[PDB]
Amino acid sequence: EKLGDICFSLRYVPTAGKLTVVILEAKNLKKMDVGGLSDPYVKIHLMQNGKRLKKKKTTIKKNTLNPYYNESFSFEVPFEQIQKVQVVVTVLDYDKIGKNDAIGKVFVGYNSTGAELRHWSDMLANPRRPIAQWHTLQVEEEVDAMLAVKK
Ligand code: NA
Repeated sequence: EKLGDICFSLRYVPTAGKLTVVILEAKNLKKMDVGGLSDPYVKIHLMQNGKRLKKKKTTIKKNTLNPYYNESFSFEVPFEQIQKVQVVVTVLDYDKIGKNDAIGKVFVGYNSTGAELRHWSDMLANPRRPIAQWHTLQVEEEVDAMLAVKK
């Protein structure tokens, strides 16, 4: 089964050590609600080797598998640290308070691979320019495992 796709932009300003992630939209999200659709929001976790650092989240959209956000989030990551971090993006279905029901997950950073690594590398090769890219969502537990694999 397909979990969905997410589009976000990445921008790095090396002088200021400012990392900006804009959650743009998601599409083809898995239906999570019985009979219904999903109520998606997106968490953005800045991590280091799968260890928590800073956490942010989007607003919640109701009853949609194709949410449009255009919500920006910024993180302070000094130049010397930018190849040590992981930007972890999780789409969840809001259902009840305090309960996390993940639809799918992906991360970018130096220890990511494939199209995730490409997005990260394109960001670094284009300082100060926001680079937008689509990503296929994966199962949370599979992404969590990969966060622990260092290059
Ligand atoms: Na990957």
